Amino acid sequence: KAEFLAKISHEIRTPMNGVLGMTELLLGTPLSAKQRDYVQTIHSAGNELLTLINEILDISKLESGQIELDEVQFDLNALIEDCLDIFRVKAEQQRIELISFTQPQVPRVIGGDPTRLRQVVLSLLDNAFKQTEEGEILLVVALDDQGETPRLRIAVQDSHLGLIIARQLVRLMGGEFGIQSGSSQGTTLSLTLPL
Amino acid sequence: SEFLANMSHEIRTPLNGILGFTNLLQKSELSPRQQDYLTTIQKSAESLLGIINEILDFSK
Repeated sequence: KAEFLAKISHEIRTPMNGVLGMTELLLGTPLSAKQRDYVQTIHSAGNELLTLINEILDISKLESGQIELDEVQFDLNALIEDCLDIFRVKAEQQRIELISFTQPQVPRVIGGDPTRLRQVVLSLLDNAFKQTEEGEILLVVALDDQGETPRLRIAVQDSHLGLIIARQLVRLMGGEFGIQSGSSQGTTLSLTLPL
Repeated sequence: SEFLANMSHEIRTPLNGILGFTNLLQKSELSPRQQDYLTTIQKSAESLLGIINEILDFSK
C-alpha cells in the first residue's frame, strides 16, 4: 500500500507546486496592499499544504523501500534547541510557558536521521500547542535504560495527521512511540529510540 | 480507510481557502497576465479538489 500513497501524494504535489509557482510570480508584480495580502495568504497556506504532502510522500517512499533513512552524527541538543526556538515565538503569542529539560547523562552527539527526527519533535510540539490553552508545555530529553541497551527518550507533555506520520518515522527508526495521559498530569507524547 | 478521509479533509480545508482567495483576487483590478496567472491557480486548485474528492469516495 505504500506505493499507493506515494502515487497519490505525487498526483497531489504537482498541482500544488503549480499554485505556489503562480503565487510566487504574482508576488513579483504590482499588487495593492489587499491583493498582496490575499496572495501572501494563498502562498502561506500553499506551502504548509505542500510541506505536509511532501512528508506524506517521504514516508510512503521510506515504507516502499524506495529511499532510506539517513544515519549521521549530529548535535542532539542543537536540534532540540532549534525546534524550541521555532516555538518560542508562539509560546508568547499563545500565553504558554514552554520549558525544556535535557537530563544529565544524555550525550550531546548521536547517530540518526537529523532532518526527519526534527520533523518528529516539531510534530509533537505542534500537537502540543494545539491541545494546550494558557498552560505549560514541557519537552524532556532523557535516557531510558529499560530494555537492555540505554535508549534516548524524547517526551512532550501538555496541559493529528502529522503525528501519525511522526509515529511511522519513529517505527522505521527502530523506536517506540507512546501516549500518556492523566487527569492531573496532562497528555504526554514520547518517542524512545535506539542509541 | 480513515487515513484517506482524514488526508482529504486536511487538504480540502486549506484548498477551499486557496480557491476562496483566488476568486476574490479574480474579482479585483488586475492585468491580463495577473488574471492569467490566477486562472492557472484556479485550474490547479480545482483539479486538486477533484482528486481529493476521488480519495474521499475511494475511502468509502
